Amino acid sequence: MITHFRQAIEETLPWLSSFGADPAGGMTRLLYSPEWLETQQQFKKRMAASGLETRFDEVGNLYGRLNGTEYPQEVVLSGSHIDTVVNGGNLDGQFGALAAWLAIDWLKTQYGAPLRTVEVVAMAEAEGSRFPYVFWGSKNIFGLANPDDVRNICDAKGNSFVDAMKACGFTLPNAPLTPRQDIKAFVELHIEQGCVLESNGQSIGVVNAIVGQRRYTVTLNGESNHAGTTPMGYRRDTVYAFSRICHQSVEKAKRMGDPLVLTFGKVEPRPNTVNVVPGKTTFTIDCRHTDAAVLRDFTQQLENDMRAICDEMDIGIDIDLWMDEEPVPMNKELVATLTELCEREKLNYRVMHSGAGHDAQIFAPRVPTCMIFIPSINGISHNPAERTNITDLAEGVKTLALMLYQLAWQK
Amino acid sequence: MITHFRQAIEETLPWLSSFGADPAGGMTRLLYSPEWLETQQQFKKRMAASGLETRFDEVGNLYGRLNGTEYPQEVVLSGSHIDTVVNGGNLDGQFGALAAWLAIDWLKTQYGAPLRTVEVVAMAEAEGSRFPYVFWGSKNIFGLANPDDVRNICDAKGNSFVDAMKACGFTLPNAPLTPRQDIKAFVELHIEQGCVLESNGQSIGVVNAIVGQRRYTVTLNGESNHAGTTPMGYRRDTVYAFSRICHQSVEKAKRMGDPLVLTFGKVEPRPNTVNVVPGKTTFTIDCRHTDAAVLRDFTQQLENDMRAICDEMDIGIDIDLWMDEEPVPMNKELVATLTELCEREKLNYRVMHSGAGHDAQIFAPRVPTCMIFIPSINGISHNPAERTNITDLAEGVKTLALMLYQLAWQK
Ligand SMILES: NC(=O)NC(NC(N)=O)C(=O)[O-]
Ligand SMILES: NC(=O)NC(NC(N)=O)C(=O)[O-]
Ligand SMILES: [Mn+2]
Ligand SMILES: [Mn+2]
Repeated sequence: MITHFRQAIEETLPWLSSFGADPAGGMTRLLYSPEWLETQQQFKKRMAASGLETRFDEVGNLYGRLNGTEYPQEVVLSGSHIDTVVNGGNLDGQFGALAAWLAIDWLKTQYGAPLRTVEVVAMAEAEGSRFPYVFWGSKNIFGLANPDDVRNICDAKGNSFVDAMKACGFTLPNAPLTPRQDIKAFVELHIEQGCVLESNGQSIGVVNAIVGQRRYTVTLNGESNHAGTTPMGYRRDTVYAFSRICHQSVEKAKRMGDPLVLTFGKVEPRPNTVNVVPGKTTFTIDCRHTDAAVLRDFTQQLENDMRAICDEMDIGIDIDLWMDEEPVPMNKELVATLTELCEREKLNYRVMHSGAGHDAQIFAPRVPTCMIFIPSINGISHNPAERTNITDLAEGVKTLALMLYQLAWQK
Repeated sequence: MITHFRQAIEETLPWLSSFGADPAGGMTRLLYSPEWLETQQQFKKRMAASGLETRFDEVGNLYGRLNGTEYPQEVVLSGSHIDTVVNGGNLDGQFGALAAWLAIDWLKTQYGAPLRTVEVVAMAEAEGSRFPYVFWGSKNIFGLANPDDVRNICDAKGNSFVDAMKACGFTLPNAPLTPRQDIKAFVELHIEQGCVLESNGQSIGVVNAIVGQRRYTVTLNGESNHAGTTPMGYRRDTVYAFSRICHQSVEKAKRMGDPLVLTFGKVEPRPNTVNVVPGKTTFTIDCRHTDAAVLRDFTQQLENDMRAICDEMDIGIDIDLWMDEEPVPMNKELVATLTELCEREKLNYRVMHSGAGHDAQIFAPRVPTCMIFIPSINGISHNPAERTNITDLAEGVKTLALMLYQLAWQK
């Protein structure tokens, strides 16, 4: 069975990874890009060929469905996001969608139709890496996505959300969607992304909680001027202002210690020229913690700090909080069932939280959910070198299969 | 004379400014761009039509020639650069080329052919705004440019110098050019760019020196990784490193005080995504001073500081000094002539240095050269709001005309 999944992964992973392969390294498959569309089209086609009933929903989440014999109205769901960051790896997101499909297909062949319906899902986006919105895919599954929040947003190159979506053959809905009521449980297999499993020698992570997370886009407005003729004390330099903000804030975060993390990942000065004092800089903030209050208090302090610096420098600031998620626990009963499985199968597991966000955190408050981690070598992710031992991946798909067996082929 | 020049400027300025007009603001006419080409062609056309014999040299420097009746082998040269920064104003560079033409045209119709030959020049580039090379135009006039230095460089978008240059109709020389020997004097009219003239209430700047200037491209290499799962202590974050460098260095520059200027105008993190610790940042440094030793000492200290910071952070650093120009004085005899001219005309002038770089600084060590400044309102330059009162502009052209009258219509 490990042998089967190994083979299946070796067969399909390289194939799936070709759609959105970036010449500059790794994967770049952003929400509603042509690469995004082609991935979902091809993936759909392969699931169909395997005998699954396939569909898009109104926003382009992809489903492969195998109907239940005794409770067709109850759905056990598994999968993950297909989107990536820029120059990402080929496991983050897509592996969990691929795995759910491989698990289901194998269960189908070994044990025939399930008692209750099982679905593979490949969700539209969870990376929040193209537009200033996150979890467009999963939020729509539960009608949590307000179309007003994306009707007026663009990517870095000025393409509107609405246009890109339409280019992929989807129409922005007029109002939030009807939330699904038929889901009994959701199970997301995913690479750990950090090195907790690898450094402690363990093979499977049983996730019991996911971190809280804020993302900001901040815009500094100063004055563009000549690099040579503008005396230093007359300047309104947005890159200098940005640097004080970044330097001071990272310093503060380092004093708070783990698990506070703080990242200034994207910086865009304008006009971005060697001999021009930059009169505008737009940058992002990503900040996370296991505790909601710590995350709130720390980030609010950061907002005050930024306003203080800017005010002192006579520079305009616009602070745009576009992701604000509470930490969420996984379902206790499902976490026990998973732990019990690991004990029974004699798996070398650990119980741990996720430092990454996942569609699972959107699911959790609405339907019973849990996550299975497998290791990430060197704790490298969002980097083309992201990789995992093939037997570890297979062990993950096996563990996923057994969980889905319990949940859908048993009453 | 003033009214003629006011009208001449009001006619030709919006015309010349239409080539390279950037919809997003101001002017964007970079070396060897389509806008660059059109500008040079259109200017060449109008000059020829006004009765000047025009040529391009091997690199796209544009000349408008009026031959001299008694010493045709002696050339009095005037003009400036036609390129711009990104979203620049419409006076920097082009106004002095425009003025030279307007002045020679007017002198020609009032006093006929000059004794010596006079030429307008519109030089290819002095902004160093597109490729990592500066003064490609004026350096080639004197055979100072090594073709090897540009053969393998590219713009930010990956366009090679050689391809851009070929696309414009010019062939990269196999070796350094033969310097012109026939130039007797160079006069460059130009806006001040700073606010010295405006704030002291004067109308004409008699430039006696130009600053030294260094430009670096610095490349930091760390490791891209996941914003959430990578603990702070395990990071090699290049934006954080950059920000430490920029913050500290600007602080030191302020401690040195005027005339030291230091600018970090361009920053390019990779992959530049909100939830990715950026594993690479490329940024520029622009640093200038009136004194060669101060500039050298400060920037070398900056080089040590950056190395120290990066060694401490385990981040690789590459430092590429691509412009290293000494400060240079204008010709004593010409400055005196220009000063004496201002005295006789009772122009409210002052003697000052230029904090900006100019083709005149490349000319100076080879031919007698001087510059004339006119005010810049609010000391705004390298910014679409770059403006100078029309009478000041007229007054500068007038001054240039008189200066050229003495140099060329007199023995
Ligand atoms: N599994 C992920 O990489 N998720 C990413 N996306 C969200 N929404 O968290 C991230 O940055 O952690
Ligand atoms: N007149 C200019 O703006 N020149 C520019 N160009 C050079 N080479 O200095 C600059 O940055 O100052
Ligand atoms: Mn990710
Ligand atoms: Mn300039």
